[PDB]
Amino acid sequence: SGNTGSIINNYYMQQYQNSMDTQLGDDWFSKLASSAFSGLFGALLA
Amino acid sequence: SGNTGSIINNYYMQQYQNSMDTQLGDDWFSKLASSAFSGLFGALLA
Amino acid sequence: SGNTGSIINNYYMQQYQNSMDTQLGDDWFSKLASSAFSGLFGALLA
Amino acid sequence: GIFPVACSDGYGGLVTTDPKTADPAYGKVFNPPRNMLPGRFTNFLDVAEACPTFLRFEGDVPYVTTKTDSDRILAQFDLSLAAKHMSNTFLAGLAQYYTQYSGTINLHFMFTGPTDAKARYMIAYAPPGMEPPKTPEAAAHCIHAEWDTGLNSKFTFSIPYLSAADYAYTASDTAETTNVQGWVCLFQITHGKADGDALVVLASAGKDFELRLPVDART
Amino acid sequence: GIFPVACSDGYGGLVTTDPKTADPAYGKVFNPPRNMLPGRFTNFLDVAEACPTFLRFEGDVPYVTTKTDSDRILAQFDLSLAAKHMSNTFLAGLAQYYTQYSGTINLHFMFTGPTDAKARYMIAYAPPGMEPPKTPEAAAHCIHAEWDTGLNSKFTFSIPYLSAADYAYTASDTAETTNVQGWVCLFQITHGKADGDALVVLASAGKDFELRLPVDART
Amino acid sequence: GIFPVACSDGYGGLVTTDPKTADPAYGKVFNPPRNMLPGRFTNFLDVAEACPTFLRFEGDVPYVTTKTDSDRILAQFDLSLAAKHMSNTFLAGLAQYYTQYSGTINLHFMFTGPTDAKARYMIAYAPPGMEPPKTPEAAAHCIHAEWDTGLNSKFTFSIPYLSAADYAYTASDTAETTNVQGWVCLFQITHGKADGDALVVLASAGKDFELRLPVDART
Amino acid sequence: TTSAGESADPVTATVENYGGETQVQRRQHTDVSFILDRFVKVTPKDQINVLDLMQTPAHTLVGALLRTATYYFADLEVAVKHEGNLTWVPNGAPETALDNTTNPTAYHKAPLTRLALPYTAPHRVLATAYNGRTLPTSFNYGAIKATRVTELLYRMKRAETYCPRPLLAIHPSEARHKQKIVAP
Repeated sequence: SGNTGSIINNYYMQQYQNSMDTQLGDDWFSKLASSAFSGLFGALLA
Repeated sequence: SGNTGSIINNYYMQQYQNSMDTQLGDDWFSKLASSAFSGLFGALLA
Repeated sequence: SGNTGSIINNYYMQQYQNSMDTQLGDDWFSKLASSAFSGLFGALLA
Repeated sequence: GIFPVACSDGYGGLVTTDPKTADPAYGKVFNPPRNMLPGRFTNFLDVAEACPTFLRFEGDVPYVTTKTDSDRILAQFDLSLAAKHMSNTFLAGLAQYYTQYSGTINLHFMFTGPTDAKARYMIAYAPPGMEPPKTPEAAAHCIHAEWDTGLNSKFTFSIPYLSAADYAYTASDTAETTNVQGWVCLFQITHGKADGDALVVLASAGKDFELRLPVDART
Repeated sequence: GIFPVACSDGYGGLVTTDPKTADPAYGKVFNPPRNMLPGRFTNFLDVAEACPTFLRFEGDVPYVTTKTDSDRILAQFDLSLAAKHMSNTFLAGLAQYYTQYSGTINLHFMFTGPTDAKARYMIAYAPPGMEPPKTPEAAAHCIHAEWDTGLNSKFTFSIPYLSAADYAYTASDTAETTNVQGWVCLFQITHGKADGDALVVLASAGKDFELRLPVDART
Repeated sequence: GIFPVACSDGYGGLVTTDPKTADPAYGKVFNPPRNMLPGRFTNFLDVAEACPTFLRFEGDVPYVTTKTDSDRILAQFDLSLAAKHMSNTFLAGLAQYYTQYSGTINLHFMFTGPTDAKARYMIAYAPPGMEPPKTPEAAAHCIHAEWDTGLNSKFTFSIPYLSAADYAYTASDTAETTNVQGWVCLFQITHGKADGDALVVLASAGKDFELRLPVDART
Repeated sequence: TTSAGESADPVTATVENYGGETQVQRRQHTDVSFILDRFVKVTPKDQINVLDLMQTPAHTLVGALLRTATYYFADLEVAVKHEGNLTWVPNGAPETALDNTTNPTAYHKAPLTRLALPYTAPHRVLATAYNGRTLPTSFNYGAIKATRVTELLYRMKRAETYCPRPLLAIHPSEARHKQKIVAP
């Protein structure tokens, strides 16, 4: 996902190559940047 | 089955990699633990 | 066939790995052993 | 031509715990049958759950005796798999080979006095951050249970896993003066002619007890 | 026989930035759950866009003050991520780890004077190839914007990316006497009783600001 | 780029018994036809089953002679593939190249006396754990067979495999004073004018005789 | 949870008794096959080394855990550092066989030899204790020999364990057994 560029599947199982994430029950900054006001606050002439 | 993590089939036959089991004609402790009493022996108030 | 245990096909052709047999026009001891008399020659009581 | 390959630096050394298998040398051996031999166990925690083992108290005994004096503390020790009180249990024997754990630890209490001896006990869990309670009245405000003697001689209580992090260490660091996980406090509320009678206590793993990260530290 | 292979010269050495992964040694570890923790960011430019940071002016302050004198230049600096004026911004902190960039850089101006203080400002972009303008009249011929104070205290202006090549360098070469990318010129057209009042200015990345070619040069 | 690979330590040395084949060097040779040559054998145990061979008794002879005296023991030896009595058989010759075996061993007895010589014999198997029987009466309580002479000169008896473990050793350890697998006891119940007549005995592998775990120990 | 303590039927109380909630548990690390499936060092003898799992030091992870089983089964792997060629011989072989090269022999190849060996005992299973201190000589995985063996490591494969036995932690002199834990 980061700086990896092999087209073949890793020889070892995922369970060994990395730690495994568990669940309970750019996210925030991406939403913040996307919500930015990008116009003019007033009336526009020509 | 234990601490093995290769996704590819072993190059050698099973008959060579390991000894072969034969049949005749966590088992016990798993059953014992699963059968454990886990409640209250009496009457419960609120 | 003897003491060989690789699951992958040999990289080299059979014509190179081994000599090739030709035809003209445990066999004997297996038949001999299988034909062995295995009972009683007489009458059996109880 | 032939397949070109890059023998990579930093790979290939023997790792004592690697996930691969060695090449074989002696094939086709068939083993004597061994299906359905009794007593098999496949996970160490199943036996830790099913077989409670004895705690150790002052004097090298698995019990505490009822007393007659204003002091009602029967036992008070650090909730730690490295505690002297737990040092002879199967649970502690297993825990030494892992660095972390979480989940419930069950304590079992079995009254051993004669039929005409009665008593009422209290077990409490005092969390870290404040000195443990010295009296039953002060300990009442902690998570606790009280029970008395009768036809059933045994009582089991679950010590809860409560901590800031999701896992706790099995070992105790030398720079750790006050116990990190709290204290278990066993009190005697009162008794009726039970002087000198023994209450034996055992410990077993609870349903969600878990050990992780194997480690070989000697011991 | 077995598969023949050619161990190739020139391949296989460790490269600090290679696209492959190491062999594992300690398997099956499950992590504590961490889904939906607040404040996550996945690209450094999203925060550079969303969080403008302060410019630095003579005297180590994030503002310029209105003046009363024939000189109407409030500030004039090299359009460079290596400029002293930008040296304390997040944008410059990020830019030092890349060799090239392109795209828009936004400047924000916030008036801080009292309600009875009024002013009119002008921001202009002077391209390279000619000395930057010293007066608002001369700067009028450049790309520019003028605005005054009122209910809304803030004004934002996009400094355009204009160059011969598609990318510009983030670093400034020592043999580079005149700024390669031009100058931003902040003027004061006039003011009404705004003596000593501060106009604070911030900078953020624009919609098409882009950094490429990571580099570790110390700093 | 090319395929990266990890040349692993601990693998690749020549193993005298490995399951792989060498690379070829001289191809396309066709052999003279040899289909259906007589006398082929594909498993050593088929010939061990089909071709019984002679036992060896005191004096270097394959027979035991009937005697006239209170002692009715014709022969008594350790049930061991390493026994002197079995040392000239094909079975013992094969067994020396394996460490373990299980299954039946057949003994064959052929009367050689003249038509006017009659006798009655007894073969018994005495298990380990008690000294072998010295008389036919004591041996009667063991697994045994009795037979007499007549038109058919030969009698065959299966020595059973009886042991705690599923396999027994073919070799006999030097620290092994009493035979581990018991004794075969050949007795003479009585005879009618058979003084000096010979009973020759042979041994062959039974239907379930099995040898496993090849070993080269010299010999 | 009250019950008849004399009984021996397992009793497992939960935090639900006082309003708590039992969580999820993942016990892969205490799985028998998994935990024993790793190399453990043993001090070798110069030349002849009988492969015997009881050589594992009792305080090691593998040694301690193996000893908590009275009966066990497993195939084996060894990693050996040696001079000259290494010869292995199966259970029941005459010691003299250790010098004959037709028995599995690995020719020297730096830095060490790793080999997968099959269970080879005549018994359906082996034991860590035998009431017959001292174990029957047939409890082994054969033997190896080389001009000189410098390092020997064992690794149990496909392990099976039966009838648990005591597993002891260190007995502290103080209220807790304290150790210096890895820290920055």
